Amino acid sequence: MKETPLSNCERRFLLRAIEEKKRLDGRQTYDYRNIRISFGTDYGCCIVELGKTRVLGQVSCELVSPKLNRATEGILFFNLELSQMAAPAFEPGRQSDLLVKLNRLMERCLRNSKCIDTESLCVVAGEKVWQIRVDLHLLNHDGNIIDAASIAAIVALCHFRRPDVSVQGDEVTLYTPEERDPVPLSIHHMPICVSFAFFQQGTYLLVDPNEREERVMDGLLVIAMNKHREICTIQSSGGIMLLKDQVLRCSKIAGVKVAEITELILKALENDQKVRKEGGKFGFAES
Amino acid sequence: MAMEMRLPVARKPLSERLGRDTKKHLVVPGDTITTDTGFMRGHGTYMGEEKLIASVAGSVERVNKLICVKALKTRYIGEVGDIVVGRITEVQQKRWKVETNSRLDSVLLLSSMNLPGGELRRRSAEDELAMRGFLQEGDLISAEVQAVFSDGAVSLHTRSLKYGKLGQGVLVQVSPSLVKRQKTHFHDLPCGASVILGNNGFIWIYPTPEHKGGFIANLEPVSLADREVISRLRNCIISLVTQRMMLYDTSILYCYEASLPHQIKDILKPEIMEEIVMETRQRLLEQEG
Amino acid sequence: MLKSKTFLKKTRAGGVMKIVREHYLRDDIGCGAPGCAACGGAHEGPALEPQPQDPQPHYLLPDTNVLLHQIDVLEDPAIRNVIVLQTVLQEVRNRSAPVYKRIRDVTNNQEKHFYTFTNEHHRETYVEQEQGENANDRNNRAIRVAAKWYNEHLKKMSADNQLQVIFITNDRRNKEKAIEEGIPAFTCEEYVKSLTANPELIDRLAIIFSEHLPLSKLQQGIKSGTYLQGTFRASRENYLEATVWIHKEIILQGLKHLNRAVHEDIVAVELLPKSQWKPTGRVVGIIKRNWRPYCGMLSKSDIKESRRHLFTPADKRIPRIRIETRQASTLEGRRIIVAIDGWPRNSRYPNGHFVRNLGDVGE
Amino acid sequence: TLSEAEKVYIVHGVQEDLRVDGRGCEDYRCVEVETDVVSNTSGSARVKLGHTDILVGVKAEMGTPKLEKPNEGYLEFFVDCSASATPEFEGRGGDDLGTEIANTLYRIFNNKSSVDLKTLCISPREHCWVLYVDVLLLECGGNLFDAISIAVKAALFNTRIPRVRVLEDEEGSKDIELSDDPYDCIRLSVENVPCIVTLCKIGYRHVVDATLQEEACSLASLLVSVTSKGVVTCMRKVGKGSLDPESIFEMMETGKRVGKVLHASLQSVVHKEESLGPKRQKVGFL
Amino acid sequence: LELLSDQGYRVDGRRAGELRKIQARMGVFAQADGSAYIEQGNTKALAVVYGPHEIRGSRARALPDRALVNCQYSSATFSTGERKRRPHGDRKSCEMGLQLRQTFEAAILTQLHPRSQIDIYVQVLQADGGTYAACVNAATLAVLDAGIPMRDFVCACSAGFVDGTALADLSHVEEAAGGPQLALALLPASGQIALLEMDARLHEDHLERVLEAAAQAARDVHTLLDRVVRQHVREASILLG
Amino acid sequence: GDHRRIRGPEESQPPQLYAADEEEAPGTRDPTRLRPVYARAGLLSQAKGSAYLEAGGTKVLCAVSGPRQAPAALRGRLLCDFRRAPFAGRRRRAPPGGCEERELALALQEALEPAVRLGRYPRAQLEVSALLLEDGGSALAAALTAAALALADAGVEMYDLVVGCGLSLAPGPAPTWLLDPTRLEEERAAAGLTVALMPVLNQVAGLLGSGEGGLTESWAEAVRLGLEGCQRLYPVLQQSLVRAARRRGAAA
Ligand SMILES: [Zn+2]
Repeated sequence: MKETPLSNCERRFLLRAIEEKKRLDGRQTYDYRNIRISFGTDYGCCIVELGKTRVLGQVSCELVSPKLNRATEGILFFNLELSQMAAPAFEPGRQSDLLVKLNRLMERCLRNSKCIDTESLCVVAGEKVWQIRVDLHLLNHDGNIIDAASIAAIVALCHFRRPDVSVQGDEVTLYTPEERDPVPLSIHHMPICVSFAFFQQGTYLLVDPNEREERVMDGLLVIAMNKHREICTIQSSGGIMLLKDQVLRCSKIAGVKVAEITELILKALENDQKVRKEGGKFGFAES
Repeated sequence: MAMEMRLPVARKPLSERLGRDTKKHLVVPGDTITTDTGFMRGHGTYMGEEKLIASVAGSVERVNKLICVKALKTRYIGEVGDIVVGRITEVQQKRWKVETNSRLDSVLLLSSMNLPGGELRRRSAEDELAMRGFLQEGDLISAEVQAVFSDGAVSLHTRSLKYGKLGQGVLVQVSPSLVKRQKTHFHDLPCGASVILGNNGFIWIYPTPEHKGGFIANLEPVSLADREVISRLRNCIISLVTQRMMLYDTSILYCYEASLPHQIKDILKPEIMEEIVMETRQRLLEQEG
Repeated sequence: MLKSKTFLKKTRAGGVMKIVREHYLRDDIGCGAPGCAACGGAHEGPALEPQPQDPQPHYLLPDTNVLLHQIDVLEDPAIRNVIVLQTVLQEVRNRSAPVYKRIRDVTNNQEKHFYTFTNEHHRETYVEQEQGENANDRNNRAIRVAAKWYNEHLKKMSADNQLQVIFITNDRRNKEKAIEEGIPAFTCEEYVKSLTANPELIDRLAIIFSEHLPLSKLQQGIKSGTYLQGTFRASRENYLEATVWIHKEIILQGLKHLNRAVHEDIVAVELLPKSQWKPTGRVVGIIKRNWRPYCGMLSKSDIKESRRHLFTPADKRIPRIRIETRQASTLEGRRIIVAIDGWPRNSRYPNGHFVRNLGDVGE
Repeated sequence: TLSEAEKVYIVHGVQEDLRVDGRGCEDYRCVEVETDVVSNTSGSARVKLGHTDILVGVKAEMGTPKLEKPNEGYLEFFVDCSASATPEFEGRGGDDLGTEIANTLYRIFNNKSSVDLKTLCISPREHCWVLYVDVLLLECGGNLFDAISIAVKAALFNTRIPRVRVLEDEEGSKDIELSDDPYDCIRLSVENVPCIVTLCKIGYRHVVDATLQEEACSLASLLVSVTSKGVVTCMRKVGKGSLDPESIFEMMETGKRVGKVLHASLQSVVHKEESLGPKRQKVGFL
Repeated sequence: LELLSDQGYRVDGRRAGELRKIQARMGVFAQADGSAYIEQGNTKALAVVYGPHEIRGSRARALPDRALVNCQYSSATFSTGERKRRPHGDRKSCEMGLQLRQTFEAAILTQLHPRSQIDIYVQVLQADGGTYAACVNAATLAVLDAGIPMRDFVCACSAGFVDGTALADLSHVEEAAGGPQLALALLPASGQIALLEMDARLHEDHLERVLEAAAQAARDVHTLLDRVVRQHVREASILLG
Repeated sequence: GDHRRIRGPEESQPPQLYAADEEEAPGTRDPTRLRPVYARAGLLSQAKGSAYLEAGGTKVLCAVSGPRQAPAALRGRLLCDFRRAPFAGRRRRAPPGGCEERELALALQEALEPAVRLGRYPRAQLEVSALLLEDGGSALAAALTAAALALADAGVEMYDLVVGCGLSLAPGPAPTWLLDPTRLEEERAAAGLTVALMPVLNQVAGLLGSGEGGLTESWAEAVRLGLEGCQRLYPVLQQSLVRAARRRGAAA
């Protein structure tokens, strides 16, 4: 198949409405869309939908022989798939550039920022360690992914629980979720990306761009942040010439945005725990 | 037999053996050419914030009011009368697609190629089918440009019978910025051969005949006394280019006359290359002035 | 200038490879003395002093062993001025962490002029490596070259009626070699004696474990004869008195006889002759390791770069552990729990790993 | 590619014992050899034969030996046919030629008498050396195989494996003891490592160092692998054309002679360079 | 081991604000339309640019407005001490390709070569830190050698943060320590950044420092490169006449 | 893990390597001997041409998927896929391969392009697919011969047939060239060789070799010996093709 071409009418109208600082749906430039965080029945599943963009996230575990360079700390395996239901162009093995950049960015952001404790999840140093993989799947594609993918990975890795294990010497004993209560993970800080889109070589900048705004933009600035104001990654794509003050301002924005998103995530987890502590296999949060 | 190995020696830069201290105005991207009231721009520059900014590495040239740049390495841009030599790449239903050292695929329309003898009536489908059996894919043509399109491509033709398809000969590929823009690229030297010097970087070297348009292939042998000369010319051209000097009748003739003592093979060894080039250059410089 | 120094290394994945690093020989390095123009006059921070007086002027520079065994002879305030090198400091760093830390904490004091001199990155004192010369010899020869250079430099600076440098050793071999190399040289004892200052200066100075037989041989020897299994146990009394219970009560002492047991294990005791007994047993193998996550705290190495950190459990009946975590910033002050993973034949401490943190102490 | 009349010219030239470079049919061209280019490797080399530039890295790693041959180690070959040679190579189009060349290089070393692998064994069945050779193409101007082989040999000659004592201990604890003497690193003999030789047949005459323009003019090419003694390890044939039974013998004899000459010259050159020392400055890509 | 001695020096023997001597060249391979070589320390990048030429297998991607940049990355197996395989096709070399492509499509000024491939190729022979910037700069020198118009030297380099200070042009040691490293590539004439990659955790107020430091390092790299280029152009012109 | 095949174990080593014995050595035999050959063309139905060859423990198929649209540029092509079944040889190898399959494929292509005349098959690619069911000695030669039979059967034009032959070297003190050997004579060997020619016009088409050692004269004797073997083998293939053509005449 193929994506429908973009008419000059829409392009010019968008550029003008930007010049005049007018978005389409009716929001400002420094605003996200209503993001909803919904949970599943199995610890580790989360569907996060911002506006029209829905993304699914599952977290699974295994025990495996670690790699020699790091025989003490475990492993972590990201993967993001762009399901053909996200959009027509997403045939298998065709839109590889987008996959590559997204996956490298997400790996970098979460792994190298040391968001979780790869050490806590050791069982037998040299023989058996955990292996936590996280599979994100793109269901609907309307605009901003990285933010959605990240919020999903984070809600999952904070809403996941391992099968408890006992150990003595080399004797390792795994157990079932019914015999004991699974144990959660160990996070230090939850980073979530923030996407800025540049229009007219750098003059205008938007937040949470829709799909059209992504088609008539020249540049994309991703910025990862925490609630403690700690840059984890920043990336520029699209072949665009920005400056210093622009990234400084974008960072001062990402600060507030990430603080708010984090408050929401925490509220969501609280509500989900409350529900399961009352009978109910769901959990729901709204921006 | 004879085989030889040798370590790599380090270059000797700055070309101090000459000692010129040129009187030119070199530049590089980002450099700001003279900013004045309404100076027109040419190939090798652009504009930014009311400032004429270079775009390519080379020397600047200021014609009466036009500011251009003359880079030192490019691919053949199409002029309108420049002769050219070309290796064919494709045979489309309507025309031939030819490869020059150009930024696109040069084009020879079926209407352009001359016909066997002077049998000129018009082009029909029978000609459309002989379009292949005569000018095979991979062959060579010595043409001259007809025109340049807005997309950059070059449509070329064959004005007379001196042009057309080429015999067996030999060929060299050099840079196009190493052939002096002058007239009569078609030379027939006293050495016993003849040479074609493209406005592009394709030089052709063929033994000179005695009769004096490629519609027949004289796939006959060539006397040793006319292949040794061609090979020596080939190696002399390679020498000249390896030392970054211009290329035309007198240059090649004098490198030839220089490379008689040194045999037909030992004049690619960088030492011999350099001494021949120095001799030729010095004698040109002193004789011309 | 530029120098490419190579050297091999053993990986973490039981492997060997090679490194090729660069080494820049800067010529804008300072001696530390103001007088030496052509090295820089306005050079603040820790630096030497114009007129020293305890050979009255007497700058001095020591060798490694002196730093390692007489830091108090230097930490003292009775001295005023001294030069310190780079190789010396690197060796101190490699051997002892506390000593290196002390020397740094002192170099941070503008008064006690412990001016450092980067000899390795200097165009003159630097000296390459040579086949047939160990690294210790490399550093020794480098220090000697530095001393000789110092003598020449400070010689041409002024009339030499103002300043003179000294080399200090601990053993007389090094000193004597220095003399045969054409320079002054003392030992710490001679110097600390010559000053006839208060006697405070002299006052401030005056295991490889056995093997382990596999479970096959242990089980074979118990049935067949000598060896007998039992539960190992320690005591709050002493780090050495331990009790084995047979499946009778054996006693055993000494870090060797305590061949890597723990409060509750399954050891294969051998019995010692009656010339030492109430009996006295020895350990040669383990039939069943019986461990568990021990709670405790993380005593760190002040080096903020180091990964290996020491762990003190709460029960006095356990040895400290040598873990690998990189955090060492979030944990100090918060009780953790660690699981043991081994005890090879080279370490007085075992090798463990963190499994979870609980909360700051006192809570 | 090229035309038909040029092919006629070239073939009659060969039949006449001349060539566009004015050389006969048994004459290579100046091959610039260099060694110790890259530093992070346990061995390296570079060749520039006319307009073909090859780089070769050699890494001596520690790995498990092969069950069928625990008494000695092994050579592995990888070949990056970088698109920098001709743009028609990419992540998939150069795999063909890379695989071909690697399979050849293996076939040259299933000989058991070329590199004494027994010298590469530390502890049988437990640890061993592994020579990861990495060829890197940067131009393609013909006579590719001969240059690759010469580079492999110069790299082997320039390989310096360190001595290691792997001491066992009970309760599964292993220790490696280095020798802190980068000057005391071992050196593997190459008195048998063979050179490749590519005889392309043009008309009714055979030719060595078949330049591209002449490869396109040919129909068959016999690859021989010779050692300095005179034996013939490998004898392969490549070409979309036929080949007579008698010409094979002439090709083989010529390969023998050319191998003698080539190995002599290479040995002399590399001894020279090893003599000079760091005074050479290692001019590479500058 | 250590990164910043209390005096201000590094391991290699250079302060924070300086970098290692780049030694370069332009004109390695003649069978191409543009070539270069650079060693920014122990690193050794190698670039090639097959010029604006025809598209084959048109496959309906020949942009009619502008040109088609195709840049390929490669890190040789023997680059690092740890041997690796599959240097191409990996999920990292392709990201590097994207990066180089979106830089040079910004700089290379394609509006003048429509329906034409500019094929950039980069091979890294030796890596000791700063592996992307060396490649950016080598490809720049290549482009220039190929007389391809381009707005400005797109000069790149890397910075880092240690002990409350900013380092310029990191090596592998302090690159392995895990500290924040920020690589970038800017166009000096305008002061505009063409690329800004970054990977590690650090506070925000500590951003301007490393940012301006990387910028100044790139300016210095610009000086060195342009001196090289001017020597090259001068020699060539002198030989012409 | 491959996601186009069944989830098996990560690694799996055979039992032989865990055996303890000195395998049996062949001993003596007539060096200029040939194994009994069964060659038949026309086996397969769904293929334009097919052939089957058995020589000792060697058992090879070859099929020819005929012209499939895809001067010197409008010249035919033939792409050959050699493939040994995973149940051949002492050891098991996953179906894909990627090391020696492709080498032998190159060999087949280099030995077939000469015989076949592709000017009469322009703009076309012939898909040759060989399959080695069991390895019992000279394999690449059997594959060459079988592909030749399959082509000649499908009715593609040619100049002559292709006959292969494999040789080995006895590592004894008096090394003799062993003709048409067995997997045992080939794994206990010092050198191996493979010739392939077109016997009418007496021209080699593709050969190959390797050695723990050797020397010019020895290799030359090997060559001529393989030529004689191929000559003595040709008539079998002739009769096989004649027989298949007779069966076709019978069918209609
Ligand atoms: Zn001084």
